[PDB]
Amino acid sequence: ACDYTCGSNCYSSSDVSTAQAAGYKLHEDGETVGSNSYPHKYNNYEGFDFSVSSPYYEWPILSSGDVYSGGSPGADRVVFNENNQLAGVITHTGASGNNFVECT
Ligand SMILES: Nc1nc2c(ncn2[C@@H]2O[C@H](CO)[C@@H](O)[C@H]2OP(=O)(O)O)c(=O)[nH]1
Ligand SMILES: [Ca+2]
Repeated sequence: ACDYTCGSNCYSSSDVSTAQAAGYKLHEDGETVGSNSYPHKYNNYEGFDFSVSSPYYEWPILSSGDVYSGGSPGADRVVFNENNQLAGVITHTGASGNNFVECT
């Protein structure tokens, strides 16, 4: 079973932890990857009720199991905060335009 289901993509907690670790490291070093410059601030326009405090940052999580290194980020993202706490896993899949919905 999936710990997180983003549309058709299935993620385990280990997938999320691995992605989050990579994104947080880049954040701490002040570096980015990809044309969209990940990780970058997640403004939470959607208004999700995260259990952890902001600021929030988003980083792609890939269905391939590999850590994002550039190129197309796909539709899924892990959101973490300044303390490297997981806020949630969200996706553009099933959402209009560039909006996000939470993975289940
Ligand atoms: N929907 C949404 N997009 C955000 C938010 N913060 C940053 N963005 C980024 O701004 C772009 C245009 O709104 C979105 O595609 C998204 O980039 P990502 O695709 O990199 O997540 C947010 O809180 N909500
Ligand atoms: Ca996996």
